Amino acid sequence: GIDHTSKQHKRSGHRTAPKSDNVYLKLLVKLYTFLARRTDAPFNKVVLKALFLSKINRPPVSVSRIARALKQEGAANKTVVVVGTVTDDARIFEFPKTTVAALRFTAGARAKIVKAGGECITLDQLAVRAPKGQNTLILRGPRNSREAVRHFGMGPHKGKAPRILSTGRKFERARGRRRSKGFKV
Amino acid sequence: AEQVAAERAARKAANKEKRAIILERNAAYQKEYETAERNIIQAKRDAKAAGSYYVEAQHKLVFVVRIKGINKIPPKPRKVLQLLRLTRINSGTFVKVTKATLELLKLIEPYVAYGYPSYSTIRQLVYKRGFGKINKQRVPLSDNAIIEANLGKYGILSIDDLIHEIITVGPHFKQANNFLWPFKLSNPSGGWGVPRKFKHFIQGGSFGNREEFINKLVKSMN
Amino acid sequence: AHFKEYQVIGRRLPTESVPEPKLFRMRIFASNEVIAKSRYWYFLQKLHKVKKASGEIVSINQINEAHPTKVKNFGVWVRYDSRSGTHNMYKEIRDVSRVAAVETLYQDMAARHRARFRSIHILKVAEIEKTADVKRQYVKQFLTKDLKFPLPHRVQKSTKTFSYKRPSTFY
Amino acid sequence: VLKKNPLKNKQVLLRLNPYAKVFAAEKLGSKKAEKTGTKPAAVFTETLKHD
Amino acid sequence: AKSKNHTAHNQTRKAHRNGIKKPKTYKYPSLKGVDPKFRRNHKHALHGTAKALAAAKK
Amino acid sequence: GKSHGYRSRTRYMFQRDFRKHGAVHLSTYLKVYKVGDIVDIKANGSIQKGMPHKFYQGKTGVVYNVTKSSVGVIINKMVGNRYLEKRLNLRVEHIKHSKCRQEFLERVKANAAKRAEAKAQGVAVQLKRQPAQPRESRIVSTEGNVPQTLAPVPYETFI
RNA sequence: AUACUGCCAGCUGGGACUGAGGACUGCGACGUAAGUCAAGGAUGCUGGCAUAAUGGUUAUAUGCCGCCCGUCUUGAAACAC
RNA sequence: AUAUGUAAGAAGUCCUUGUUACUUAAUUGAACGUGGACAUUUGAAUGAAGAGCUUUUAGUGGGCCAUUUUUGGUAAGCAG
RNA sequence: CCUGAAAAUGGAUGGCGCUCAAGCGUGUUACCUAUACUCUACCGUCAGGGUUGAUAUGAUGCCCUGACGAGUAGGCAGGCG
Repeated sequence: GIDHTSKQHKRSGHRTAPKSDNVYLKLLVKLYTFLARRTDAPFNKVVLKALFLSKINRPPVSVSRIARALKQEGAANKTVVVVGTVTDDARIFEFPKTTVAALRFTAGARAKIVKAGGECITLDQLAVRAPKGQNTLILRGPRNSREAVRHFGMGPHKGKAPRILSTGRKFERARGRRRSKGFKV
Repeated sequence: AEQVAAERAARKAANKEKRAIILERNAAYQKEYETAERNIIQAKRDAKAAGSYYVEAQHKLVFVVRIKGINKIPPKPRKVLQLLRLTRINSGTFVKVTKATLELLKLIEPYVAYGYPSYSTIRQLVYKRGFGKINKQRVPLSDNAIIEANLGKYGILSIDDLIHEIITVGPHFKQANNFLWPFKLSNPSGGWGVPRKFKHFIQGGSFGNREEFINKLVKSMN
Repeated sequence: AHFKEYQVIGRRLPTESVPEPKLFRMRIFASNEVIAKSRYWYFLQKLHKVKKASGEIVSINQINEAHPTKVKNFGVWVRYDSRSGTHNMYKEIRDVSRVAAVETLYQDMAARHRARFRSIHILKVAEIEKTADVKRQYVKQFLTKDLKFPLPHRVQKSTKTFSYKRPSTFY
Repeated sequence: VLKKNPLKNKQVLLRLNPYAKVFAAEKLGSKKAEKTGTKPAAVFTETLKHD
Repeated sequence: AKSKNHTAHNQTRKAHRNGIKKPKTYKYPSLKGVDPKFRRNHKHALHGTAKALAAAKK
Repeated sequence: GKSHGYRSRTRYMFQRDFRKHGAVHLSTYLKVYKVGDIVDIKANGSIQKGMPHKFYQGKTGVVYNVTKSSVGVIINKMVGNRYLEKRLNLRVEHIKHSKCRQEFLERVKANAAKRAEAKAQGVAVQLKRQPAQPRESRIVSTEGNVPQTLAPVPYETFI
């Protein structure tokens, strides 16, 4: 017998081998496992694990988010890299000439980028141009702003968006939610 | 890239140089070992000559071996056995003797036998059952390169360099001792010498501090 | 194991105000050195304000019997705990050594009074080779001039399970 | 593939310890020492032999 | 039928399975619960330092 | 029925002291507490306002708020399987500065001072504390200290 | 100059179980110079038998061990269902 | 005695304020700062088997027995 | 050691039997054997890694290393029909 200090036969807890059955995603994985093993570039390691991520863990990146990213000083000519969808933002009126590498582009997002004179490349094209991830800037979308997460941690005095169908007066705005009816949370 | 003699010659020459200094260092350790034991003997003779009593230094190293199984152990000694890396019966580790570690030993006294190992048993422990913790893996020492690749930053280059850092508790004892995987000993070849293990050694049992008699117990377990 | 007579000299730890403490010594019969140093602290804890933590042992030595091949009369004074209380006795036994008489003494104490080693204190082991200092009749009978006795009914041990003649107990 | 224990397999012993050659050759396991008659004091034997 | 009333037996063991971790500490604790007079003044002092710093590194 | 009020089982805990009743000596009101100071909690039974709960007697915390007569103390309290952050509004009579905290700050200055002296010459000052070490070898002289031989005493009544 | 203790990288024997693993590498040892070696896991030689002989299956005998399953229950082989 | 809180530092330490509407008689302080001085010892030991974190959901919510402490009871294979 | 010492079917130091014991107290050894310990093989699990090499070897392929394995209620996974 052994006095075990930790749980035995414990799986890693991180993803490898993305859950997706998409062959082209798997093709990108096999390319980036090779890069993450033979290159020593930290960029290739994070791209490899980012390709395993589930859809909610790959929030969309709007071209607004990229334009702000390219406004970092020294970052104007960097290759913007996003593992996921690049979406189009109609709240901006100017887009620079940048290069964006992404898994997916929406029709407006791709049209916005090419009209400004830049490129809309995939991650296999980025690897040819940047095997070590040279001059790249990885863009991640907002992950804690989706609708599901605002119900996480719901409890007394937490302010976390009850799970509710109908919204309005007489839908959970009473006893327990105001001091004029009992108590407040 | 013809590569028949040029590359292998340099590597063998580098290996030969590492052997010469390992040989030089092992000769120095033997001289230091022999000097210390004689000097203790000479001091005892001199104190006897001048009508006085020579009190030997308190032993600086203990080897502790867990002699109890893993069932029915109260939480505090169970935590101490884990921090001493004794998670199996007959598992043994070296412990640098200090008040911080001595109080640890008194807590786990009913579950272990320990004492003061000599150079002979440490050499035999490391040679026979010596495994290094490398990448969280238990790899047999079996080669000077394996210690030099993991403890060379502390100047420990050979198996004897590792043994030296254990027998004479050195500045890098903690790194050298933790590098060693907990020793996995057998049951004693001739038995425990007592009918019942789970009394103190003083009471005719087996657990607790047997000062020098750990050498006989360990050598028969190793 | 075989009892060995150890001399144990210890002292209380040397503080600043009191360097060179009073250096108490005991002769204690023990199996080995570990039990020797243990038995020392047990008794020295009984006669002085000192325990193992607050003191040190300055010398541990074996005392050998002066002549291990001369038989002597040993006067042994002992205190021991029975189930009801404590008693001091003076026993005595023939032997060639101090140690083997003490081994004998613990065997007799266990046999006659069911006293385990835990219960027995050896107060004083004294040697005498002069008669009329011997008080016990179970020892005086071996001191008569020109002692000689048979060993009647000699039982001979058999190596094999069967033998082919009735045994003889002659001597 | 297979662990070989020194103190047996003298070859693996010499690989780990080049000094095993010299220790063996000079017989440092059985080495004599010079003698000088440093006599303990008479008080020391009186204390030991004290009744 | 009477049952068992209460025991803390097994409760310490349960609490140690994935247990007694200390609360995570942060730089910049929340200024809730501290004096509003200090809070109101702290807001003005922090504002001036940001303006003072911005002027220096213009 | 059972009784669990605020001050249940506080008979001796909140008892004042032997020959230490009455008015509190004023040095307790002269001590200054800043945010971040490590304080002990020992409830003074004479002062009934700003009193800690009996759970917090003997607990040591950190000041986070300083008010007219009181200090907010953060105390970690074990609730189930995790520690919860508790905030105590305690009057100054029920707290005192931790002495171990003040001792460590002196070590911080002593460590910096020792580093400054050693850096002038590089003598490996080794600021790090060490456990008590096993004793080195020593020689005990017997002159004037002849060993005195002891034996177990016989049993006797002494009644 | 010795029934004790310690050490020997001292010596000489007698038994047992195991032989995992590459189309080519490492660390070492041994003679002063064809290279060998017990050095990152068994080979060499010699028999008998190409068949139910070994072995698989099954029946019995023998040695030792083996309460009736499901369930409820703190607890079941239960004289609980 | 045992049990128990805290601390043993990089979010730490050493300058005439840099800010404020707080505070002070007062650049007095308080809090938070810019620049300066501190990787093999980063300020006890031992260990660390990867940290930290989130979501969601099953079963369970009759317990019982050693040692030790202990209550009611003569006691109990009793009750707590 | 004996008296004190009385319960109901026949009866239990487990049984036989044991009397310088095979009883009792103690000491010293030798010896026996667990699914425990040491070492080795094989299965699985988990972990950490290697591998874009020739006119043979899908890279969830091939391979290296270490540790671990009890399980009701229950969860999950890979499979069988």
